[PDB]
Amino acid sequence: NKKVVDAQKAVELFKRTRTVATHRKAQRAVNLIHFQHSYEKKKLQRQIDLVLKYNTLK
Amino acid sequence: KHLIVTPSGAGEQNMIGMTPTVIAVHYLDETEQWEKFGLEKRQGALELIKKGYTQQLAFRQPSSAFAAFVKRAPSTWLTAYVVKVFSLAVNLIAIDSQVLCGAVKWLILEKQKPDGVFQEDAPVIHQEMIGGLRNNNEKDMALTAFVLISLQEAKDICEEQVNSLPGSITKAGDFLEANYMNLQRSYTVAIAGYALAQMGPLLNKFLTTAKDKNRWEDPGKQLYNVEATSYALLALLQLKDFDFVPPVVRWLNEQGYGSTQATFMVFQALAQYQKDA
Repeated sequence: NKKVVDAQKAVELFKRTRTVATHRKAQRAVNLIHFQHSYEKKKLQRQIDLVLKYNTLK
Repeated sequence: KHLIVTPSGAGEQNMIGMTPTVIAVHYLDETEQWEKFGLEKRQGALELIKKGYTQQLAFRQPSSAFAAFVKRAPSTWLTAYVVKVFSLAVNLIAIDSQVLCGAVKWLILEKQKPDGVFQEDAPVIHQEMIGGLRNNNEKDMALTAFVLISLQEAKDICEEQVNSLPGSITKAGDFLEANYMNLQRSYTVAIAGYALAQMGPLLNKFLTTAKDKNRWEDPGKQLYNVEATSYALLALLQLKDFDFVPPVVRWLNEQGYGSTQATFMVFQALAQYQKDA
């Protein structure tokens, strides 16, 4: 499924870049995955939350 | 720095405190001023936005609509309202697309009259939270422009999961177009304007209704015009007519309780601006 890969490519760049821009892109990518019970969904959401908690984007 | 309010209360009252917080961050993101606002604040803001979201899901009825209380009759405006705040926050926090599409799907199958008129059967208790749409006069054109505008801020999100969405859009958009010429309140013209600009004579109508060519004001509560002028400002940007935009924006810059809509729209207008021009 493209949407998971997309969300993946978006979260990976965010983990490395750590910016307000990359975050907006990563969160929306994950949200776009309409299958809520997807596990790559919760897992990928987790990486998002982990950067936000220990980092100051931008 | 005052727009960071900790959300709480029931279905409506939770959104009143959530709104400022969501748009605040929204603006700071588009205009990229976090460095000037406070670079360390953005997280605490997101956390709060996360709290309000959740606190809101609790007031989500089985049919996917919203209201102040689970027992209260669903409200077309609030349901539509939750939709736009949330559609704006898919770039701020986690948002279940199922919730947004669920609410949009309801707003059509049971709140859009056979002629593209979205109706409100169970009003919100806090009438002040709905900006100028409170002005009874021209309710059908207004409440329909509001719902539509939300559905537009939710297109990208639910464009693949809702079949009716596109038919509802067109069936709604016409209603406003068939009766655009018959509008006397700048507000309805200002809000439905953006509504239409989102999809000739109408467009000439959208301009000459603007007093001094820099504000859509009407004989009352200024806050209503702030809102009015905002929807319209977003109207301009949709046509990129950055021609008459400078004044409008200039007038907005030179411009709590009952400020939900203006706070939301104004900053969203001044945001879509920094972005589009």
